[PDB]
Amino acid sequence: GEELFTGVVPILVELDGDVNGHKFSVRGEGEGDATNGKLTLKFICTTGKLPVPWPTLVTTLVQCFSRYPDHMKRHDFFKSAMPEGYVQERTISFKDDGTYKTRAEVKFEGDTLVNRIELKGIDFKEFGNILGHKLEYNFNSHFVYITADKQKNGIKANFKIRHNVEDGSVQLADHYQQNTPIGDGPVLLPDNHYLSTQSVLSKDPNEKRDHMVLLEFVTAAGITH
Repeated sequence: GEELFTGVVPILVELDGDVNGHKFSVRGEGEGDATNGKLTLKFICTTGKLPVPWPTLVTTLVQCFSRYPDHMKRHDFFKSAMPEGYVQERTISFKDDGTYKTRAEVKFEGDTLVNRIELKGIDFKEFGNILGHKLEYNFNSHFVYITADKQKNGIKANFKIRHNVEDGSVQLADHYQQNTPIGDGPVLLPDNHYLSTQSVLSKDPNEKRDHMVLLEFVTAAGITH
């Protein structure tokens, strides 16, 4: 299960979204390096301009690439559900604004880890921070708290994402998350821990499509050796 992740692994991310009727698609490729907890990905909006700001899609656009330290390896649900993978479901509530609901299947197809997502955003204020494009092009650092969901043979997670707003203020996105194994084989259910996540966003200066270049670093912690 973890063996699938010892080297560099090609990644494919595919998102279809509908926000307040804006229909759009994102495709991203790149590679993950679970050993160092590192992703590098380029994302393209294939339907034209992205109708929401890129930072809001970041948590939706593969936590199996988290680097778990040796002494925590028994708490890695993500890798253990591999290669048949897992389903990852989120409700994301933007403070004083709309909601994303997301459903993704994360699994291997051949040598490639694939994150396939449908996204539905409703109730967004036009001229709010999201449909208004008022979020800075960057991303902050967070703790993702994970807990075992024994009855669904999976895990749950809560966290608040803080999005920098161009006027200096911060927009909250309350994330609720459930992951559930695809396939009836055995998986690892973790003691309570967290993932520490850090992300850098940039642009390709030769890319003319609307896009995001993403670097991510994640390590699991919160369980004392």
